[PDB]
Amino acid sequence: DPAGLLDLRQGMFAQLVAQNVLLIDGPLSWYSDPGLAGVSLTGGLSYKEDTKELVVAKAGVYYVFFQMELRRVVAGEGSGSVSLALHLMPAAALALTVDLPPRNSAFGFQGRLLHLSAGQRLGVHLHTEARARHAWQLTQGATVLGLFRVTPEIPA
Amino acid sequence: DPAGLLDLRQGMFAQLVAQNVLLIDGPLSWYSDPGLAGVSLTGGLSYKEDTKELVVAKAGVYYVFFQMELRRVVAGEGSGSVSLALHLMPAAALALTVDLPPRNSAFGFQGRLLHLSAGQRLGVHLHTEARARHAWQLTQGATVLGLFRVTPEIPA
Amino acid sequence: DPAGLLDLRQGMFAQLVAQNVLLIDGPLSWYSDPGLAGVSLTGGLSYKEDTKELVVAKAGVYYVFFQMELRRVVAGEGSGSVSLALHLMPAAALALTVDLPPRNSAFGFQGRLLHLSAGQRLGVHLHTEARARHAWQLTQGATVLGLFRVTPEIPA
Repeated sequence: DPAGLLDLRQGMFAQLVAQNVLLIDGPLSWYSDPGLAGVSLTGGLSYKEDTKELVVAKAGVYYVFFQMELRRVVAGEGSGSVSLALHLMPAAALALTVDLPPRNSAFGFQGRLLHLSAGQRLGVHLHTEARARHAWQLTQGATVLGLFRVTPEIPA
Repeated sequence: DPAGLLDLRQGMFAQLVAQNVLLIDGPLSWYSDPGLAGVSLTGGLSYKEDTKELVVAKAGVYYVFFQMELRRVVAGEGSGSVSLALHLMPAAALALTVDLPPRNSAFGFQGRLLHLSAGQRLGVHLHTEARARHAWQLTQGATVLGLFRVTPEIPA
Repeated sequence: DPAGLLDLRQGMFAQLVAQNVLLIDGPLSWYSDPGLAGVSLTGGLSYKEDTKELVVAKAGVYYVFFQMELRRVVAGEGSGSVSLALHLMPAAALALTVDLPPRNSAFGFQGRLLHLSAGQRLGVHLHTEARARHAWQLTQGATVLGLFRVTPEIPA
């Protein structure tokens, strides 16, 4: 199973940083950075090993957010939009679109409450087009997926 | 006074579990489970003693949520909706409705910020109809009322 | 630099209490009260020294809220609305309006997620009109500006 495991108790928080910098269509690759607050990814992944798939171990409602920072690396060029979408695997649960000015930075954040069943597999896909992809990149280390568990277990 | 007391400091959290399993119209009965995170109910109630009335001791804004899980216990039967509504005692402050498929589970969550005055009495009423009530039940221990205090006292 | 400094780590919280009681148009004056939860204002301000300007040291998304409590001090008089608006210095990021009955109390709360860049200067302006200003006041110590940092730094 290539996925990392997120096992959160109520009131506990985890965040994942995207390895990607190029705006390439498809699943982002995530890792846990122990220098950041929160619980680490589990299920057999090594220290800072990145994965495109995540499994949420506990059923619950989670506040889930995306943050994305972009920057224009090719002077005088690029425009369009860049989107992220969280997909339940195997419509988007949570989506974030950020517009790029033809300022040389762009930023977006979006979160929401999501119900996630035990064992729920998750992926995040990025989409943009050629004009943006050829001139802009993700700022390194600033694309983050956050999860906060709101709800409890059933009493023993 | 039959009510349990919720005395929360800023930044502190309490949750109550519903004793009910039958979908009967009227006030739900709540207790604090010490095996769950958060502050316990106070004001003279015994260990896991349930109550239909709650009094919030401190004036403030609280994030308040309901969670409800239901399950079809009579094979091949039941449909409709089930509602919860928080009432200020003695319009609903917070309401949650969940639709039941004619899957054998249903789930809902709703929260919101509420201003609650010192001493504010609270009850939660459940409503549904015969068809749902005769075939579905609350999953045991998964109906929860959560309160999180956002705001502070006046400085001394 | 007359501003107080807010230097918050991820997951950390700070709140400021307004010194003002009169409903006078213009910037409110804020101080940190160590008797309240959260991180203190920094940047050279003394113990409970109040300031009209705040600088947020770390770039991030913050949940920011205003709370305001008002009370009718002149019996049988006053009506209108009172507004607060957070301004990025040097449209309003966050705004709260509270209506005053011609009950002798009024209350409002509003919060929202805001993206704040490193070094972002902030002020809060109050507005009302003569009729309200001549009969109502801010309850002392109950006007609060809260900030909670949601997002992380870039990994080292």
